[PDB]
Amino acid sequence: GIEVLGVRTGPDSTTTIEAYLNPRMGTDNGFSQAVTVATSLNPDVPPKAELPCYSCARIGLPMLNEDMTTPEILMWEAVSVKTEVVGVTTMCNVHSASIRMNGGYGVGRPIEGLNCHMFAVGGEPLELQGCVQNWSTTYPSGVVAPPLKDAKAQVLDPGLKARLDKDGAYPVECWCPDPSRNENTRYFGTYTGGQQTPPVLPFTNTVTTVLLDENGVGPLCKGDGLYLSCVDICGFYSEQYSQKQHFRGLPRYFSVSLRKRLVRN
Amino acid sequence: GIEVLGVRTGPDSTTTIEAYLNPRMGTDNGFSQAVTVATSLNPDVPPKAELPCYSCARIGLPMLNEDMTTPEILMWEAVSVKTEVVGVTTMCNVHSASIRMNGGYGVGRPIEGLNCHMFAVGGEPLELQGCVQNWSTTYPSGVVAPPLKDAKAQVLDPGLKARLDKDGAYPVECWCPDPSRNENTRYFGTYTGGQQTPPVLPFTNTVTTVLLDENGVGPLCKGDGLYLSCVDICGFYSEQYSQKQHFRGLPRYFSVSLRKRLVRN
Amino acid sequence: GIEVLGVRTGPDSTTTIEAYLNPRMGTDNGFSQAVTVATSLNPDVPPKAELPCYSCARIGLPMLNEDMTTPEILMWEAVSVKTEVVGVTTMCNVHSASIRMNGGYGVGRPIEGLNCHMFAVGGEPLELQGCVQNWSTTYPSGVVAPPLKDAKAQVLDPGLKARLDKDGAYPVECWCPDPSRNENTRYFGTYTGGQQTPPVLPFTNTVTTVLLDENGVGPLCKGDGLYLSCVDICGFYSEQYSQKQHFRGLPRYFSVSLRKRLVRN
Amino acid sequence: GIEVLGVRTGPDSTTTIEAYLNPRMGTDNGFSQAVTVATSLNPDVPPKAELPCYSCARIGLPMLNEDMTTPEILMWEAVSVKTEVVGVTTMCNVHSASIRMNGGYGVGRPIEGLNCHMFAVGGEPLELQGCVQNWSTTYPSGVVAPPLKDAKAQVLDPGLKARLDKDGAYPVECWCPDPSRNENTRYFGTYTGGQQTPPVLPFTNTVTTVLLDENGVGPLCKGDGLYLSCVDICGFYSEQYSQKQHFRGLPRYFSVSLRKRLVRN
Amino acid sequence: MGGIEVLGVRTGPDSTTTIEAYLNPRMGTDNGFSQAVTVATSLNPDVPPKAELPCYSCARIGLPMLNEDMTTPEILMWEAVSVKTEVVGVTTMCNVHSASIRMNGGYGVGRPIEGLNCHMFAVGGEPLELQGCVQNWSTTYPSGVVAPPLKDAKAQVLDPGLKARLDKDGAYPVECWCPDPSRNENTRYFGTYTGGQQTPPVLPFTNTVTTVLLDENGVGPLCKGDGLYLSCVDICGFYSEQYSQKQHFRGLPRYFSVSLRKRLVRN
Ligand SMILES: CO[C@]1(C(=O)O)C[C@H](O)[C@@H](NC(C)=O)[C@H]([C@H](O)[C@H](O)CO)O1
Ligand SMILES: CO[C@]1(C(=O)O)C[C@H](O)[C@@H](NC(C)=O)[C@H]([C@H](O)[C@H](O)CO)O1
Ligand SMILES: CO[C@]1(C(=O)O)C[C@H](O)[C@@H](NC(C)=O)[C@H]([C@H](O)[C@H](O)CO)O1
Ligand SMILES: CO[C@]1(C(=O)O)C[C@H](O)[C@@H](NC(C)=O)[C@H]([C@H](O)[C@H](O)CO)O1
Ligand SMILES: CO[C@]1(C(=O)O)C[C@H](O)[C@@H](NC(C)=O)[C@H]([C@H](O)[C@H](O)CO)O1
Repeated sequence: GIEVLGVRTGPDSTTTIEAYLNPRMGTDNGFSQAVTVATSLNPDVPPKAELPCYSCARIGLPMLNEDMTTPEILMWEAVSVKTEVVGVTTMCNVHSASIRMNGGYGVGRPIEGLNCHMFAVGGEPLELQGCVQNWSTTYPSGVVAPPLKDAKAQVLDPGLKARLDKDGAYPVECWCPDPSRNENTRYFGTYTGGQQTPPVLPFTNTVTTVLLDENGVGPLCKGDGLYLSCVDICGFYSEQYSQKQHFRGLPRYFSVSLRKRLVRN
Repeated sequence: GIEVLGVRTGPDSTTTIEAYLNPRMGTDNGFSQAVTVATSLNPDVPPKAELPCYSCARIGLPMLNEDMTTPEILMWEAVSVKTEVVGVTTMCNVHSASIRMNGGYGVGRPIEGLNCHMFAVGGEPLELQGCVQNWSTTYPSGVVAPPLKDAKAQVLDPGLKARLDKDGAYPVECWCPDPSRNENTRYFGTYTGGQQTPPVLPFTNTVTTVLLDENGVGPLCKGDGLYLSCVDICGFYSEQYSQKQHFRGLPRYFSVSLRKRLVRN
Repeated sequence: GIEVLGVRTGPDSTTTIEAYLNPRMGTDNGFSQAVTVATSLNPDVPPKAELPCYSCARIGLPMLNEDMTTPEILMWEAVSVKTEVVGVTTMCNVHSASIRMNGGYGVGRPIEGLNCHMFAVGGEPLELQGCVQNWSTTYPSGVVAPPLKDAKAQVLDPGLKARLDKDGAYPVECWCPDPSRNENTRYFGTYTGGQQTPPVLPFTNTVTTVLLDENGVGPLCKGDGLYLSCVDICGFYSEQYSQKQHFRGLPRYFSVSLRKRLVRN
Repeated sequence: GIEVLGVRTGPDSTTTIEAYLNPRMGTDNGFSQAVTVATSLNPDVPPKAELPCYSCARIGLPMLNEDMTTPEILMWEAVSVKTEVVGVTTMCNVHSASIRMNGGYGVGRPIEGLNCHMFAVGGEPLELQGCVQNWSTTYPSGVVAPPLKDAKAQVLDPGLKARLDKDGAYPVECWCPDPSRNENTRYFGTYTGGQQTPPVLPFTNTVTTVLLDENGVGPLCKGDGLYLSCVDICGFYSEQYSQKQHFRGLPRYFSVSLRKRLVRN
Repeated sequence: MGGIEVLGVRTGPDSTTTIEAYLNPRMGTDNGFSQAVTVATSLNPDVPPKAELPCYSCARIGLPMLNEDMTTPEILMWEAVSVKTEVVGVTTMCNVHSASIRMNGGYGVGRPIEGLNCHMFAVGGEPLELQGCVQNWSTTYPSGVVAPPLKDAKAQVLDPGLKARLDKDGAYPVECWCPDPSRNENTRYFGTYTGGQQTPPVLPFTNTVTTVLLDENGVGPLCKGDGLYLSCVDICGFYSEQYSQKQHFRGLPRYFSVSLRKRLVRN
């Protein structure tokens, strides 16, 4: 929809935005509540404190357009991002009361099992497609879940759409980034499943992701807002005694480089 | 057989087609019926509801040639595709009545085990080669299976050919893309086997596959039809109580970029 | 010692050869006989029907030379190959009488365990080096095995050489491609071992292997013969009842692009 | 803060610094003390001898500026590094009193399990962010640990910062490289978790890491000091009898190439 | 290179040569396998027999003599430009019939060779330089191998006093020596370790892959005294005996094809 013109250069034509997003694993400090499992598909009633959710934030950018009626206006364009999962080294902890290896004689199992890592940078909220494993699930009060009127919600029902517009409220397991939308967002996601799978987590300050599309255009920040989204499920913590499991998530740092872009109003 | 001439440029000379294909795991909503296993190679009678099939669709394109008598005509040429498995994040669900880890105390096993992912874009139906694990298998009414007259069907019998011309009817286990044909289709497949293997599933809107061949020519859409095919087996769901297993499949999104191509009539 | 001159261009100066090789796992239709294991290194008597062998074929090429006595002649030069393992999707079969997962309640184990994949394209037979795990093995009548006079056959004995000159007769376990020869053949092999290892098998029609050497020269077809070789061990099938194991192999398709090359006679 | 001008070339304008850092696994000679595991999150009292720490060193460089009053001065600029984990081949040891495979009949388990590898090269101390798995942990006397006033220390609390300014004193599990700082340091880290995970360790003298940023500027050595940091946890040693586990770390070699850089004083 | 002033490449007829060689593995006995490996019950005494210790393979290949007169202000050296190297006998590990521990509770085939893998090759103009490092400083290394002195526990990490040259085939145990990254200016070495208990070996075999040996300045190893030095180890995992369940290291031979050219240097 937007006719993109030339990059605007000169003093104060570029800025770097730094932010971090703390994980929303179901409680505030990096872990879900002990996860409970239904004995059948119905009733299946996951409590809110047991459901990892997407993290998201809108960063206000410097105001560009005193007059919004001119035939051309300026927009902040996200050119590149350096992003880092913070606290990776915490998973070298094998002393804090996990299930012990070597039949109880060795160290605690580290955080391990399914991993799901996603970050997104856009000029508007991340657009979501609803999809669930079990259409009979009762999602709790306090989360935004797709309506579940029939089993088509287990595959692609094009009626089930949302915008990631609240931090710690959209459960990861019932929403994915919508590939049919997000023209103005770049999202990067990986899932590695299995039971006791080793997490593989890099940490470096040397890797830049370019956000420019095929035509050399980055996300354009509507209303001078930059939208950051992520989830970083790093696996499960097993309690030594109960052997109950908790989702473990880690915070994510973002450094986004932006430039002014002229567009046709 | 088609003499390919120059690309036709100018207004309305390009179009993007967006489509999704819901998985055909043997029932309509992402899962096979509980899979049964023969005690011997004969009789071996897999029910239709237990056999994953290829997904396919023909998308009608804008009509190009009201007059088909000219010495040159136009065909839509598929240049590139962005494709995404939708609902990957549903496999972060460990509460919906799966077999529990840590001897029954931990979370449910996630969907895991053998993965088979394929997508194809072509200007005609995907061409298939018949090949089976067990030539004594009785395939059910309601699926298209190769004739099984002898054990050569377990390897390459060049008599066993078909076109993927019906959605949810050609079982994955008795047909593969025919590498000896498919001049006018690009197909991309991976199988990762094993028992409890971690699924590894990316989800991003930043990856484009170019469909042009060695000569810079993409699939040419015969009769103004674009043909999309896929399968996305993501592993097995284990029922907590029975411990019976179901194939789990996920829907696939396609965005195909096309341009008009002049050809000799 | 062939002096290679210019490529011959013009009408009929290029051709594509298409062929498939059915696997030789010890019986004709993709599986070994149930594999037996010696209780000691001597006697160790593997039956022929239990020993996977290399597949190979010589393709006769079109007549190139109206005269063989001229100071220059033409040879077919193999420039590139597209090759595909056929029937990969058969390994989505979990119903055909394999050992059942989840303590007998789940699906059959898929084909899994050690994988060995090799293809070769040359202008003469693949040259082999003899090497065995157990020099005391008695190889059966009907296979070509290296002489085993001492334990040096377990490492590199340069006296143990052969040419791959018969389909389904040279066991994989006692011959490998000779890196000290094969000047006029390109071979590409991978072994992935272990007990229950997931097979990882791509299937696409989009990947070309270039056969040109450092000097831009492909294999030159001596006697107008193109030589194709492969093995594709995809793992073991376990019988549900006996729990005996069979090698499973899959057929391989080749499409080789050739051009006429002038050489000094 | 530093205005960077041209590279200074000519005789003695470049130097190579070679150094090694011995690992700090909790005792001096490559192993932690046998690791103990709390039965609950509180009390959780890891002894110092059981906590791997970062290695670090400041290397004095040739003094550049006898006169520090000129409008321009020289700084050593770190351009590239070759770095190697030393003693990788020690992990071919299966005789030194580890838990024996094949039910006690086979060789000892090699060093295996979680791996955490990081190296950093900078012109000042590595900047650290505090983050822990368990905010209730009591860190011992003799290590530098972040204050733990609340559970925010399990995620990102921006109040928890430090500089890596003492060798063998900053525990890996409560500090990570701060991605919001370290403008004048390059750090490269990988974590591979799990219980018995195979360590994958290259050793070659052929691989160079370039330390130049986006603008062609390497770390600038403040006070003519080069700062090297690392950790190389290679997994756990299991005692044959007790089955107690010890962290195993290996030393790291650095070769850093530097050049003189003019900067505005 | 080191103290050598390197001048131009010498071209023309006979200015290049290819050296082909193979090195048979030294797993502790001569024919690809260690003796059944024994394990100490404690760190002291820990007495691995020589027949149970994999060692590095190495060879010096004599090259065509270049300088009958060694008094000229410039002389020629053979320069190693590239290598094609292959582990030979990879396909032997498709053997599941030769008396290994049987899978499926005794009903299936024998376990293939599997477990820890350690692969290294080196090409140089002088012997590979080694750094001493051990897992257990209390180990008693046997007569007939060259092991570093073990005076204290620093030998478990980096003790810069513990240095050697790989100057004898089948004598330097892999587990107490690694390539010295602080030396080997005139050698390129390439090593990988993949550990674990029953880990799948992943072994390519192709004749299409060339490793370039030129450094940052376009200079390959220079063959001092017209000698080319080849080193390797290829531990492919363990063989388990069906009855005893004792384990043996399995190693495979390595083939080298090294391309060399004449290089002018200042004498
Ligand atoms: C007793 O109440 C709860 C609980 O444990 O907190 C409530 C919770 O909503 C429910 N969870 C789900 C996913 O349905 C859980 C299971 O039914 C039960 O643990 C199975 O044993 O029961
Ligand atoms: C009871 O009838 C069925 C079933 O359960 O649905 C019919 C089904 O066609 C058949 N499946 C196959 C692949 O042959 C199955 C097995 O023979 C049986 O489960 C083995 O125990 O039996
Ligand atoms: C009964 O005769 C056979 C068999 O089973 O067919 C013959 C076969 O040559 C032999 N296989 C090998 C590799 O030696 C096998 C085993 O010795 C036996 O199964 C051990 O239990 O015995
Ligand atoms: C007996 O004293 C100690 C020990 O073993 O040295 C003290 C040590 O601080 C403590 N470690 C931790 C991480 O808390 C440990 C465990 O509480 C105990 O081993 C559980 O059985 O007990
Ligand atoms: C009987 O003498 C030996 C043996 O078995 O050959 C000598 C050998 O040097 C020694 N190996 C090591 C690594 O120390 C071994 C073990 O001490 C013993 O097997 C423990 O069970 O004992």
